[PDB]
Amino acid sequence: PVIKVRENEPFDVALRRFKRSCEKAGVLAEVRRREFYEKPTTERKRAKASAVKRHAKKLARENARRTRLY
Amino acid sequence: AVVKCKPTSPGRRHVVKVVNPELHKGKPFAPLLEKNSKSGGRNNNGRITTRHIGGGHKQAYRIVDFKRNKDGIPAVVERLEYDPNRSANIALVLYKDGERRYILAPKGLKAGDQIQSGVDAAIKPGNTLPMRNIPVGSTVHNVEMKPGKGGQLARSAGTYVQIVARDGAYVTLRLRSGEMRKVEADCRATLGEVGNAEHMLRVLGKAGAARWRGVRPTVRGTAMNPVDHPHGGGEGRNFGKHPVTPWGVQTKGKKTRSNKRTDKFIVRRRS
Amino acid sequence: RKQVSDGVAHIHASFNNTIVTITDRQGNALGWATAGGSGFRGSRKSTPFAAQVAAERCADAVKEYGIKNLEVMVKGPGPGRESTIRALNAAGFRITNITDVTPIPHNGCRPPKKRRV
Amino acid sequence: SLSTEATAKIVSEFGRDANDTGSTEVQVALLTAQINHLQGHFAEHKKDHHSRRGLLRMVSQRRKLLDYLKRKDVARYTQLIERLGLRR
Amino acid sequence: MRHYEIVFMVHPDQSEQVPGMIERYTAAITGAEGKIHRLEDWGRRQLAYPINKLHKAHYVLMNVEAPQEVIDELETTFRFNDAVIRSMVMRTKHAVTEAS
Amino acid sequence: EIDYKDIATLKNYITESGKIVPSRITGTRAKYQRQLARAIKRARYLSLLPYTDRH
RNA sequence: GCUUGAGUCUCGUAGAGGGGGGUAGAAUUCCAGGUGUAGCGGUGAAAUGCGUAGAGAUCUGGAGGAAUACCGGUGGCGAAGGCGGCCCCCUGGACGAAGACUGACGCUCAGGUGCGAAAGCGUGGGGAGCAAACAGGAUUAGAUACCCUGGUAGUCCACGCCGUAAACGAUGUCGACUUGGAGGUUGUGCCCUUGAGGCGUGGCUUCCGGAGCUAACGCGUUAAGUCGACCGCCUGGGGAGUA
RNA sequence: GUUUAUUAAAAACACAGCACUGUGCAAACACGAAAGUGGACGUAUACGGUGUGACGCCUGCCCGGUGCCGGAAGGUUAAUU
Ligand SMILES: [Mg+2]
Ligand SMILES: [Mg+2]
Ligand SMILES: [Mg+2]
Ligand SMILES: [Mg+2]
Ligand SMILES: [Mg+2]
Ligand SMILES: [Mg+2]
Ligand SMILES: [Mg+2]
Ligand SMILES: [Mg+2]
Ligand SMILES: [Mg+2]
Ligand SMILES: [Mg+2]
Ligand SMILES: [Mg+2]
Ligand SMILES: [Mg+2]
Ligand SMILES: [Mg+2]
Ligand SMILES: [Mg+2]
Ligand SMILES: [Mg+2]
Ligand SMILES: [Mg+2]
Ligand SMILES: [Mg+2]
Ligand SMILES: [Mg+2]
Ligand SMILES: [Mg+2]
Ligand SMILES: [Mg+2]
Repeated sequence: PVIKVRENEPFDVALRRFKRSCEKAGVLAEVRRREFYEKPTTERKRAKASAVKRHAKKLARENARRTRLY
Repeated sequence: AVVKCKPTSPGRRHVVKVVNPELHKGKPFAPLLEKNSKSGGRNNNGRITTRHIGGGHKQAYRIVDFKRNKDGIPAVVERLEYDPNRSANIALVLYKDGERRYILAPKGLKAGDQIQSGVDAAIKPGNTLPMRNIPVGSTVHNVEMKPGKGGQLARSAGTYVQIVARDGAYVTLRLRSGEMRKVEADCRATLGEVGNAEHMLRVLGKAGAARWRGVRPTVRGTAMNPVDHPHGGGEGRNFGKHPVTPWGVQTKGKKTRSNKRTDKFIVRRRS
Repeated sequence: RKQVSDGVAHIHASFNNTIVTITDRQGNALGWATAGGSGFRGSRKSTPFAAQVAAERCADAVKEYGIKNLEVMVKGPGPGRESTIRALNAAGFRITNITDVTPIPHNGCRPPKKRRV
Repeated sequence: SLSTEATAKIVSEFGRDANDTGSTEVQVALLTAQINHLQGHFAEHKKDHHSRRGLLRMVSQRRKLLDYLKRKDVARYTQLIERLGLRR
Repeated sequence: MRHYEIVFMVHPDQSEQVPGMIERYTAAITGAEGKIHRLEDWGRRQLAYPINKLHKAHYVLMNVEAPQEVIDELETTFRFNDAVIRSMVMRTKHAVTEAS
Repeated sequence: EIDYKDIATLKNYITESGKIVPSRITGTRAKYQRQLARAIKRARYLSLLPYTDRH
């Protein structure tokens, strides 16, 4: 991630661009991913759980929006 | 190929042979032969200078062209034949002008292949060019230490030299031993590895096999008396000494190289 | 002595310690300061505050060079990732560009095994 | 698989006409044409097991087709094998 | 006898030899009954990343149709020619002659 | 169909740091994304596109 | 005899299918040198360890190995195991379009043969990272562990052997039949200007559900529903997949 | 297979195999005041030294001591001045 700051740009907005540009690239998330080895079985299992959660989340949300609570 | 002998008798159970059907079954090239006599480890004083040498089968030396100065004349490999004088085989080549010579057989060479020597030769195995014109990172064998002196490196059965760097007038070579050495770019080298890479897989199998090739038995220093060897004797099997050579020099670790002349060319030692 | 006007600041943010170093555009180190050596040990150095203090000590270590322009190089995660950079404002230092240089391998080397805590 | 031009020769050489492609003779000849051609492939690609699995299918199909010809017409079967130089 | 797409970058100091190399390479294929379907000299261009401490390279395009051996034997020449760096070849099913 | 030499269009599907934008964002079809990726990787090798912003 | 099962041919399509070779970038480690100075690293805390013989940090150059970020997706391919940079050579299979051809050539399969993760073994290489064993420092009543700093085999390549996994969908293979809804992926016909459209027709695939089935949980056109062909296997627990 | 010719033929020596270590070629090493010679008309799949001793399953822990290897900032230290 690269950000170029001019002479007239106040630091507050310039600083936030780093927090919004680098974080968008996922540097803080990618680095944590390679800190320790997730064994290939773990990768498939966690990805499988995420996929189930992603699909189940929409199913759960869609049904709830059509169901009254009070 | 490697063949394991069937255990039809002791001394034949453990014998492993290297059989090359491509080798010529007939007599060698007579005009390129000469007589070399066994010395038995004796120098001009008659004293045993090096031990464990003696006997063995009679051998006839064959002039092997280690220089390869025939430039611009293509040659064809007539045949591959056994060489008793070295681990590698020798390929008989015929220059189209009518001259025959012996060269070390590269890895993939076979009868009828095209080989050329010179500065403008193609980049193929068996071709000899100065390392100035040879691309870096290419495997070569039979490298000369000095221009025009003849190859002296990577001559064994499966040995080879890797050209790693080329800086100015010197080329740094990764020798088979693992040490890096500097040689002039004008020295010649032969592309490709040396043939008969299976020479290391053979097993002599029996004591007589070593004797056939002129290797006399080696006697341990422990079994010696104190007068003969520093390891000496002792009632029973006693050692109680730092291992040394029969002339008292410490062995098993002691560095021995003391050549201050050419340590400039040794960029890095083997280990 | 050299009186360089433009410099380069390297932030080696890490989960344990934060190292702040100031170097010219050519990468020749001028001065450095670290959280561990700033009176913080153990859990103390790990906090973001230790990162900002280390930045302050870095400014004094290079005030004799009289540098004005700075390049903030940031590597690795840690609470000192953002605290240290903001500390340069307390010193009034001027910067020209900010970039992320955290190593991101394309697989390759074997990462160490997980810790069964 | 097999070159289109090479396939054309076999269908005409072994088939009744240039349009009869389903005849048991052309199928056996076509399978034999590919089977022997793969000797060079497996001469040096010895561990290429996955494609060898397809080769054994060709061998099995050829065996099945030949047995069918034997039950239908023995005389016609004999001519096919001698011309193709198989069943050794 | 298939369609091929060849791209090769040469040392900028050798920008004066590129017309010569094109003729030699084109001659080799045409001698084997091949034919060139597209030729384009892209000029010196800025490199995305440095190669061997070098930042500018001369780009050319060469889409050809020739037998296996001539390209195979052409690859080996590409290897030892120090002027050319990082050449690529590709397989295509139909000849293409576009400006691109 | 997508050509690696069609370099003008490639930045529309890569970020500043050289990331390849996922299909979920760009909305490209699955088939085109596969060939698009091959084109991008092909261009990067020829130094036409950068692998990353650091070199 | 016949053409609907099965198969052949022509034209195309997608794909980490496989084997061989080459090459590219990021990163770690190591080596050399420059800037620079007292810490670095690590943990819940700490120590062992590394460092004034100049570490760590930072820059330049070089050597070498291994794996391919983003793309990337209950996405794709393969009989299974399994297979992810890019490029070339050799090659298996699947699928669609219409047309032609052969004319039951089919299904299953004891024994048999082949393939078969990881670990392991044999020989010869290679070895950056990681890491059984091992060593030390912690923790604890003890700690032959969990944690930390090091670290060998191994992990990699060539060829052979081993033939075992929760080798799982805990569900043998083939064929027919039986209400649906929402997606993914890959072909194809038609309507076409009212397209980042509209209606059909195939392959593979994910999720939820009807009848029915089931001890229940659940399965549910990809059946664990309704049938047919063939094979494998089970007969209380332990002893024992042991002698 | 070898050995105390002339009281010991053996479990001793050798042995193929294995391992460590030295050696980049004017190689190490060895015989020579030296020239030179062998190793070798060989070139690390080579050669020397050492221990073990086919093959099979294996070869654990300790570097304080002695030796060897590497570094060497510092202390001490010869001729010379
Ligand atoms: Mg000897
Ligand atoms: Mg011996
Ligand atoms: Mg005795
Ligand atoms: Mg005793
Ligand atoms: Mg750690
Ligand atoms: Mg077929
Ligand atoms: Mg069976
Ligand atoms: Mg394994
Ligand atoms: Mg092994
Ligand atoms: Mg550990
Ligand atoms: Mg089982
Ligand atoms: Mg599995
Ligand atoms: Mg499963
Ligand atoms: Mg089962
Ligand atoms: Mg259901
Ligand atoms: Mg048993
Ligand atoms: Mg006697
Ligand atoms: Mg007697
Ligand atoms: Mg003994
Ligand atoms: Mg021991």
